[PDB]
Amino acid sequence: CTFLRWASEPEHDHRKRMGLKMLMMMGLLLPLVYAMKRHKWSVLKSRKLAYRPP
Amino acid sequence: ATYAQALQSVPETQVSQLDNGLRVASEQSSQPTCTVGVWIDAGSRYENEKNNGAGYFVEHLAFKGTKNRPGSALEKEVESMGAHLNAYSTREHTAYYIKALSKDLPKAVELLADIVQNCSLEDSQIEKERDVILQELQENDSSMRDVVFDYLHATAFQGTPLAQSVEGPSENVRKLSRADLTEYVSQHYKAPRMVLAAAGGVEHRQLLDLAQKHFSSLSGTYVEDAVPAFTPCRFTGSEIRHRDDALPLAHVAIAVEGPGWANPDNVPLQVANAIIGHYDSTYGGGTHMSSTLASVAATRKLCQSFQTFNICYAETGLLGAHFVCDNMSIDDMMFFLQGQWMRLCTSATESEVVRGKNILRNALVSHLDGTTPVCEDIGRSLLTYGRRIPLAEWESRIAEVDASVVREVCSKYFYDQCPAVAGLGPIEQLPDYNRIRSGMFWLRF
Repeated sequence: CTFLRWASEPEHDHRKRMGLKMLMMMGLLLPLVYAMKRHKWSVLKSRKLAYRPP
Repeated sequence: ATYAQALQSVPETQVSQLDNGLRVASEQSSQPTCTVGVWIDAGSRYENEKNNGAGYFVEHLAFKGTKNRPGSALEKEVESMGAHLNAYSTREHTAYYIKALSKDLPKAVELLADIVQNCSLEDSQIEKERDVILQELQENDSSMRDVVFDYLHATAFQGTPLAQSVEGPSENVRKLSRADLTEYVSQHYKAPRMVLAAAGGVEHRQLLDLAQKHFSSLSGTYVEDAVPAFTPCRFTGSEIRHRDDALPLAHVAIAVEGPGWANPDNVPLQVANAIIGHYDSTYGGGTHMSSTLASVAATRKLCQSFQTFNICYAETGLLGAHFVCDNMSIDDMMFFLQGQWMRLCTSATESEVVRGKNILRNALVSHLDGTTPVCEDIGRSLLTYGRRIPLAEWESRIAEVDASVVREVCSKYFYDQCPAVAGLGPIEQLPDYNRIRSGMFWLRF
């Protein structure tokens, strides 16, 4: 059964290996990119508007 | 007689110092007129929130009355010899100067002593003076240039005393009292921070001997112990936008943290500023002015009054531009003006640096024409620098700066530095602060 599973999915090893890397770097890119967004979007998030009609 | 020889002549600024602390400084050349004034070091910088605006009120009430000259009698004297007494109060310095004939010098110094020392500060004049300031506040509200620079100082030096306006919020002026003003006078109008100045037919010995027998009563001590110290200010790169579509034009001012008075980087930066230059719709130069931004503006009729500035306080200053354009030009101008700065930070050329040096030389020389500008220079220089900078030294510093120096100083002050933009009126095309900071760096570089 293991052999037949390998026959069906020869990439079974490499796929998983690739997935591992995708888990790590996207665990790294996702915060920093988010950290970038809040960085460049903070101007709008700290606007503190004011109204002064006559 | 070439330029250098004329610069050498440059009658000197002999400076003295009487015991109490007041330092006299005169500049006699030939003229029968004179401009004698004191330059007390005070302003909105030395003012807390509770009493913000006291200095303007004091300058208002200075000429109104004195213990010696009862009331408008002081005005009667000043107009008797035709003198033009005047006073200006910046954020750092507040000065009184009399423009009068040299023969009437003995009387003028006596008049200055009365105004700056024996001021009545009478309550009824305070009440009457209150209305004038409030109306003056509305007039300055209509001063669509001034409110922009006030917005600049408020949005750049937040929290610090520098953000405070000179006149003061229209709530301290409605709650001030003789007590508050008397503390301002006692804590600021003191001999060490006072520069008696004159220019014209004023012998330095005359100014010294008059100061000894008129101004020696000024004290140097400070009440119990309280000495108003110096509070360094911080440049918080920010943005303020007062969107008011009714206003026809859209004043915008953008500046970064420029140097202080002592920093020599003033000399190169000014040259760089002179590169950008100034323009008004009534100039006449048109699409032929050497300044690239001026040529573009005149070609496409973009702005109406753009002009650079170098507002420079003791420890920090504002360096940048202020442009007045219609609603659908700001987005373009913030592209060009910034696009100019980066050029100076990356590809300044000695060909234009020579032009900037010439413009700076002419500005310095022409500004020092007439007795009153000379007196202003003396009073301001003895405070900001501690000595009147001779024009020869200015020439030397201007000779030192070249293309490499201008590039380096612009990169050190302009490149990648957060601005302090401040809008007014129908500002909508005004790019968001993210865009303005984006323009502060060039991806080619």
